[PDB]
Amino acid sequence: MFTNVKSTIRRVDPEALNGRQLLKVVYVVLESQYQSALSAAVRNINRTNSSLAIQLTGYLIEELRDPENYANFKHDVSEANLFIASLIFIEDLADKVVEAVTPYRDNLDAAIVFPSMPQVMRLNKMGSFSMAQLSKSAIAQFMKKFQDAMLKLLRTLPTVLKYLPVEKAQDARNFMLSFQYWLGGSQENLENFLLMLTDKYVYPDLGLPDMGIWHPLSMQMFENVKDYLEWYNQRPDISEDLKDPLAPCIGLIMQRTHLVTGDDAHYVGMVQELEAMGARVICVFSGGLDFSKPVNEYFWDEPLPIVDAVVSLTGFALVGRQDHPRAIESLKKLNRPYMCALPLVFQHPIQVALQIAIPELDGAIEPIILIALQDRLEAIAQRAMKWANLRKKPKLDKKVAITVFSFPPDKGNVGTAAYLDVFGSIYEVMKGLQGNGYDVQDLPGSAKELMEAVIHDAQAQYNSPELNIAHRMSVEQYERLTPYSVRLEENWGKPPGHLNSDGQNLLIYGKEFGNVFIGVQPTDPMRLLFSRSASPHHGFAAYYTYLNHIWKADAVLHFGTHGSLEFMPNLIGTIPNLYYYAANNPSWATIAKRRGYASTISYLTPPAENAGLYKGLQELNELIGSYQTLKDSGRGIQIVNTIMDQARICNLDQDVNLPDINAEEMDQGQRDTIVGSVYRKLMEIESRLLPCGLHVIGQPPSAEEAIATLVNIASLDREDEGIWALPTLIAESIGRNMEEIYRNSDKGILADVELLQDITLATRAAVAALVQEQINADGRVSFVSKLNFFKIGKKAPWVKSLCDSGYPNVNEEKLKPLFEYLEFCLEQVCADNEFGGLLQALEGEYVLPGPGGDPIRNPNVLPTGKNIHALDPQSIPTLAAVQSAKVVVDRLLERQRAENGGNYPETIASVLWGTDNIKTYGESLAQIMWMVGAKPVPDALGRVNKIELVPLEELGRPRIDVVVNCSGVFRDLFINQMNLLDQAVKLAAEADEPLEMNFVRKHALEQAEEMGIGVREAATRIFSNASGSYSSNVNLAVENSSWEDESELQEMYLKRKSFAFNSDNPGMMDQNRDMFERALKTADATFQNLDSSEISLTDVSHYFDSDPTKLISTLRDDGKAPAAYIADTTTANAQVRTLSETVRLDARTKLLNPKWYEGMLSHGYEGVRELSKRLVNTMGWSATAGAVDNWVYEDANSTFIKDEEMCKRLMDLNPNSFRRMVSTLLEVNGRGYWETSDENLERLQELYQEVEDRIEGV
Repeated sequence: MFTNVKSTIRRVDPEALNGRQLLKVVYVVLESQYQSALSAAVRNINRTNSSLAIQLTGYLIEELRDPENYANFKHDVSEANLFIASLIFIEDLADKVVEAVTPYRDNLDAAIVFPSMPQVMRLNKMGSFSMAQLSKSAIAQFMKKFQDAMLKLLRTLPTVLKYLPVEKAQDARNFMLSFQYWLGGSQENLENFLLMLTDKYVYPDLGLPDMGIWHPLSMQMFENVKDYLEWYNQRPDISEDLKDPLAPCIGLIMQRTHLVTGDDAHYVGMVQELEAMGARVICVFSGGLDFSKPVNEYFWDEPLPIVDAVVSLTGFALVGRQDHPRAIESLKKLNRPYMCALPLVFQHPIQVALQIAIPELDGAIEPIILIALQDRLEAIAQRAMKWANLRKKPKLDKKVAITVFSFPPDKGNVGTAAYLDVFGSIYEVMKGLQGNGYDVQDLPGSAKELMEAVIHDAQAQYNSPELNIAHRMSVEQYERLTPYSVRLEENWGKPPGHLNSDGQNLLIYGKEFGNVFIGVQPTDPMRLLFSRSASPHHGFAAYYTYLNHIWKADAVLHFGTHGSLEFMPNLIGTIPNLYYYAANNPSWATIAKRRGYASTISYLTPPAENAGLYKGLQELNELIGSYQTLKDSGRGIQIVNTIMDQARICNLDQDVNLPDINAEEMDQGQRDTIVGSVYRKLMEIESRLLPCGLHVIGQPPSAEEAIATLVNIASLDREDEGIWALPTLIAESIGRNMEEIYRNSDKGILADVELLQDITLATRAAVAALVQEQINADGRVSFVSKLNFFKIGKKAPWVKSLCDSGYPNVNEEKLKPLFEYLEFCLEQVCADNEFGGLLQALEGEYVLPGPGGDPIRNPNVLPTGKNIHALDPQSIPTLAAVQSAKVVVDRLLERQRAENGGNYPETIASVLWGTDNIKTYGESLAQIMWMVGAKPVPDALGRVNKIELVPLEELGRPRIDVVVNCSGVFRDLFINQMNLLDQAVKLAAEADEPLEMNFVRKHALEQAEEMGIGVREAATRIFSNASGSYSSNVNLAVENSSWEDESELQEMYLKRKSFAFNSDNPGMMDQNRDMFERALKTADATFQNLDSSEISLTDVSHYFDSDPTKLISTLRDDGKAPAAYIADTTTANAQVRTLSETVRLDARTKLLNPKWYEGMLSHGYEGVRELSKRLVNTMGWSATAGAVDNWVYEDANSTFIKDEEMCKRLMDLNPNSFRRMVSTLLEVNGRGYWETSDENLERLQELYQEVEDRIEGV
């Protein structure tokens, strides 16, 4: 009394309730300090707060003995919103308090009991959270047995959050906050305590530092690191291991909002998990959108990073308009692994797609692949820790697993156009690692010797090829270290199964070379299955079990040669998952990043050469050469017959109209045109720029090897760099337009076919002159393009070349910035960063991010060795892409009309890929918008999120109906654009326009009647796979020859690609095969966009897998197969070729091109793999389209089988890939796609039997 101020008042009421809501609070307590603090808080809210007033009644527990006080207590409890109890340790009264409150536990918005006897504690209720949902017994028995007790229970609550759902966790966090306020005991602590409980559990429908450091267990935010670390080390609740500066430290980035809000549950649990694993945590926040500020201020201290890795939990970019250049600058200075987890993960398909894109431009790694927090929190924590372990662990101790897919290469699996010498690359990597201070033992003498170590007798010289066995896993070891193994059993029986098995154990295939391990994963018809839970075989798990738990890899390196786990509907583990992915493949790289926890260092594809002319095609060019001389002679007639006879022998009659009319019977005009047509088709072949070989990682191209790439870079207008194509500038100089020269060349007007070839040669010469000068300056000058040649009365060597080519008066002001750009590109093509990129990932550093794409169309794809990203899926299509889409559509329709009575088609069936739409900023996507006469509409910021019909006035022709077959990859990246596409089709169907100007409405009306639905539901045209599915599986079927008739292929297409996107209900993608078949039934044409010359029709299986050409012929009433087109925008001269034209162009520039196949076979074993790929993909095209001329299979047999020298070379080089070549030819004959001599078939059936023996035994 004399030493502690007690109060006589037990009850506080507002003096005037006014308009305000009344909160009723009852308290039972022992401390007169907590009584008086609570009263003063209630008093202060009443006198100020203008929408809330509080009533407070309580008794010091001793007073509840009186029946006078207890009867009032019960009544007050009955009417009360909030019950509060603290330090209740009396048998008799505790029970009275339980009896009083127990009835109203439903009533009470919340009941908060602080350290008391266990009976009272069980009253605790705050939404979902009670004492039932705890480390329950841990505190329950300690509670039975001060300032300590309050702290013990407070330190527990963060540990509990992970085992709860997010809603039930935040209730637990609200309890924890309310406990922190109480221990505080300040009048403003207890004010906020009441205003918090009132705002979240009583009246939710009422009111309510720029950056710094936060910890759940600190009441105040830290404005500097010293203060924070000072506090961290004074923490008694943590091990000494955390305070040690050598401890792993992990930086978290979050938004202030969530701290201000108190909606921070998942952040608390993230902090708790990392600290539970012995990681020191620095959580930074910002009210702004520039998070580079807290990063630059709080993750440093001459100054050094004090963070081992960073996990962003904001869902945003680092900076911001969003600023990726400054974000990258900040993340590169720091030089640590930058990880990202969207808020959406904790807290629908359009949202995750729009958001996950943005951190990827910052070089984010995604420890969450796309019920309690535990699995997500453990995932981020473990994966963040293993990135730090890479940082800490010394080089000589670090273990690096390198995994290889499909060796020996037999079943296509699902090969990308990787253009990789896999063992060439591993060997270089391994040398790099040894020569850098990693512990590599027994490094082989060459790549061949390395392949030999891993695959015994790969070439079947002395024994059958036999994969090396690095370990034999017993069932005992598998089942113990593979807890999820039991789940696999459904599809593969008990371990070990029939794959990677010796019957007793599971086989891990690979070879240890010290701290580097080369492991191969080469992949049940001996077991009858009944379900749809497609799981990986025991062997496939066993491999990942070995790497993670037995050999204990610190990191794993993959190659993007095949689609493994990322395309299947946490076998990876927690260790860093590194990928060498081709720069030219951002879409698959994106899938790996999102489905595979991939960090994706980019590599360059072999420097492309012009495909050139050979044998018959070269003879034809020589004849055409003489034509101008033999005209001036006067004998310019009999040559045109020789030219036509040779064209016909080259099978170019299928590509140019070659009538059976002797040259005598033509005029000079329509003889020139015959020649001109043939010429531009040979120049199409000659000039096709493509890789003729494989890349070895860390082996870049010579300045000379780069000229052909530099030529095609020089041959595009670039508005965004203020530079024109060299061809453009050459034409302008002779008062011409390249658009006209290209169009007159497509017609075959010889003068312009020659002028095009002349401008090409001048362009090739001028770029070659820049490279030579750069070479024979040999470092002496910075940039030969910046040199001031006018000042010494000289012409630049490329202005000279132009003059010698016959083109003076080329605008030299416009040549200056162009040739400055070309030299900068040459530097990036020739840069050597790929292996450096890997060293940085393994040193636990930040790999520079950059754009995947086409290096020719977007040179920013260079240099390689970066962590490649797609792009913001709201940044496409651009105005340039929309404008460029109209030209291709006008050209497609022009050609469909010309070959069908002058009549527009009513429906075009099109495929949409992510890859080409990344590379072109939405060209093929904008082609489909323009078909129905829609345009994308970008908002002020420049996000394409809206779409509108264009008037028929603007369209110049009827709206064409469309069936849009979106790849699973397109859906995963660009579902936002599928949403726009569906909107546009349905606007079209609804448009008050005549049916003959609007084929979308025409079909929809007819279909609405037939099906008994509205015009809008009937105009369903946008399809893909079911969620988390990919391809029609027609690729698998062709690659495994596991099909009898074409109808099997057609069926699985109709089963798998009939999932309809709906803009009116996007979260639903319901199968709708009825609508699918009805739309396809109306299709007059099929259409795809060529990604690139290196990812063309024969280079991959994905194009034929999605081809509906024959399927349509089945579905139509007339049975009429549709015209099939392939757009090619890869050069400034966009062609819309037929499918058959493109397949021929491929066969002539690749499979049957000696430059191509000699180029590939110069790498040996892996060369043969490239040859069989094209033959197999060519077969697919026979099965889906029958677009393969018989001569392609004849010439293939002629070149590789009938030539006995080549035939022996291939079978010795690579028996597995050769058996595949021999299989394919027999199959295409056996299925009616290839007619050939009985001799030819006997030679094959014998060779098949030969190599069968080499690979299998006899």
